[PDB]
Amino acid sequence: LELDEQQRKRLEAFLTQKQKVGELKDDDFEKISELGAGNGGVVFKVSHKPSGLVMARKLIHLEIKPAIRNQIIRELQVLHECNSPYIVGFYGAFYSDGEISICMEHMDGGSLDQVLKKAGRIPEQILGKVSIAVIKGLTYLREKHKIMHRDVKPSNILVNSRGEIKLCDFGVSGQLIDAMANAFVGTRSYMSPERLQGTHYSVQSDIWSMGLSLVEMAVGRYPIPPPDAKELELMPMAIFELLDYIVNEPPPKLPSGVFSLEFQDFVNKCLIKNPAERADLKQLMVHAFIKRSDAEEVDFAGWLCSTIGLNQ
Amino acid sequence: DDWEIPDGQITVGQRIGSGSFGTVYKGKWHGDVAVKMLNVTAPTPQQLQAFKNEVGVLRKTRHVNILLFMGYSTKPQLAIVTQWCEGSSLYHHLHIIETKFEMIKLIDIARQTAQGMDYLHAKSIIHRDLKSNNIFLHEDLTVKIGDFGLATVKSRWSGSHQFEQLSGSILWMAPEVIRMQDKNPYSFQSDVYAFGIVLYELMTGQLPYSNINNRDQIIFMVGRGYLSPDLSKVRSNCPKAMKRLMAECLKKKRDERPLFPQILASIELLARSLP
Ligand SMILES: CNS(=O)(=O)Nc1nccc(Cc2c(C)c3ccc(Oc4ncccc4F)cc3oc2=O)c1F
Ligand SMILES: Nc1ncnc2c1ncn2[C@@H]1O[C@H](COP(=O)(O)OP(=O)(O)NP(=O)(O)O)[C@@H](O)[C@H]1O
Ligand SMILES: Nc1ncnc2c1ncn2[C@@H]1O[C@H](COP(=O)(O)OP(=O)(O)NP(=O)(O)O)[C@@H](O)[C@H]1O
Ligand SMILES: [Mg+2]
Ligand SMILES: [Mg+2]
Repeated sequence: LELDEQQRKRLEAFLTQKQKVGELKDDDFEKISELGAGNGGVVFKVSHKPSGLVMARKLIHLEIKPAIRNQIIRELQVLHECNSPYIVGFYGAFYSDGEISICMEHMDGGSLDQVLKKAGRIPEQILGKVSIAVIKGLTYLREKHKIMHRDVKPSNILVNSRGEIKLCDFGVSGQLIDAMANAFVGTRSYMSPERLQGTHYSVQSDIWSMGLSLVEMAVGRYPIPPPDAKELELMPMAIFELLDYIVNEPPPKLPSGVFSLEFQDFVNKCLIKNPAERADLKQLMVHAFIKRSDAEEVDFAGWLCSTIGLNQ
Repeated sequence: DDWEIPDGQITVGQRIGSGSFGTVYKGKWHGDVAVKMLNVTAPTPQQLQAFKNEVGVLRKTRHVNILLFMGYSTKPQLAIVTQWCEGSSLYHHLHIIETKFEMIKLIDIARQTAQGMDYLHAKSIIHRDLKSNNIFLHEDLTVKIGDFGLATVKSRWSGSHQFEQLSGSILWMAPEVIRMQDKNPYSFQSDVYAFGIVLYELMTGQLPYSNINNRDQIIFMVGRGYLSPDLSKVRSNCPKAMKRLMAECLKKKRDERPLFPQILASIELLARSLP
């Protein structure tokens, strides 16, 4: 990997924390608080009494064959090998009382979905650091594990007071993906237009999903369909029509003048409807916006703590 | 009020689980009941009145293949009280437990489901959410359909005009239901399409679109007409007439699907000629 001294220190520390954690049991967890819920799971701040550690415990209730559940639990153990400063830490996964538990590092900042709601809009200079972290995490996944994230969106980008930005809820388990897809219905979608239509063009799909998110976080509103005229000056569509619009209408784009030109070009390169013309990780990592944002000195940690109301 | 249940008369018990439009608990109300805490806690006045009218229609329904609808409470929060059903749902049997039914029994399940749907349609009731999750095998013999109707609480309102939104699973939704483009998408024929998906479950042991692992892909392609259940997954012991009836109920175009008297007659007819 390519870590500076702080990142390498923090990951070594994480693994040594994981050492105190043995076989994970339902009885060894004390519930502290609720963190959030989504289409399939509910997440809790919990205390692992044996080690004293504090974790985020996702619970998924799937009505599925025991063999499928066991295969999911088996495939999920690969998350032990997925160590990066841009990937949420994994402590363990197990089954109990009809529900699958995924135990993760607690990120005190939450997801960028929550942070967006508390911020209204996220400034371009912050979204640059976010873009760097997301690109680098997707890259780690593809180059160390041949994994594409498969669900890039604000809800699955986590942040914390120590400044870190990490990816979460990515498709490490195919059986889990298949099980989730046979159930609940969303109200918006971050799926690429080629994925909605069939075969997915490697990580390019993820990249579109990132760009869309970057637009949502920049204007403070999910950008399908784009603001007609009146909504834009301030500075519900059914799911099928949203998918139809994503596939058949032009891609969303940032409003001009209010955002820098490099960032506009960045998100437009990320939102090309043809997946081959669409920019890949190689190309985005050296894009004008990314060189500039990599240079800029931004206190992401302080911005986040101010936005949520925390202290340092 | 009429068929209203007062505040503290129901023993609310163990949590069973959550679905498209509520959370089910086991309870007591002159016997065991299912108490569904609806996902519409605070309802608008017009909505609550339409809900009362719908409950009045549902309370009149009685059939051997229909779970009894018993009433509703309004406090501590809005709920539904229905017949509790020992034994697992058709989904649990086919897709979790993997119960090995013989074709005679599979056809009998289809026939009883069609009986219940025929009755519901004769009383002019659109089920809206037919699926194997809402089909129970009581004593393993009788088929019981639940969670029918209740349109006024499957969506949420802003005044007298009601919003309209997709809920739960997409596998049983007809293309016109997926799209929401047509003025009123829900019809007898949407229930017929859902019944065709149930027939697919019975005759393949599988949910449709088993190879596809993208939810939104299914929504888009099924709504556009690009994707239909792969009927070649149907087992060898499945009668040809049942396959053709399945394909008839699954037509992309709403008007082409048969109604449930004809479906029931076909199922009975073919139940005769059997090994
Ligand atoms: C609509 N179609 S889709 O293809 O977009 N859907 C899907 N997308 C993406 C993934 C999946 C499945 C999945 C899920 C849900 C999952 C959740 C949590 C998890 O824990 C950790 N996460 C990150 C770091 C450390 C962890 F401990 C691992 C997971 O691994 C998984 O495989 C999908 F179903
Ligand atoms: N490790 C974590 N630390 C802190 N908060 C978390 C963590 N994991 C998840 N959350 C929170 O839990 C909420 C719900 O989790 P989740 O089940 O992934 O739903 P979601 O990702 O937000 N949307 P969806 O993917 O459609 O279900 C998220 O919005 C996060 O704010
Ligand atoms: N009358 C009942 N008796 C016993 N269990 C029931 C009854 N109704 C529902 N359940 C169970 O309660 C749980 C949740 O049901 P429910 O909320 O209705 O979701 P669902 O049936 O899977 N889909 P939907 O009915 O469309 O919302 C499932 O395990 C059902 O099998
Ligand atoms: Mg998430
Ligand atoms: Mg039900």
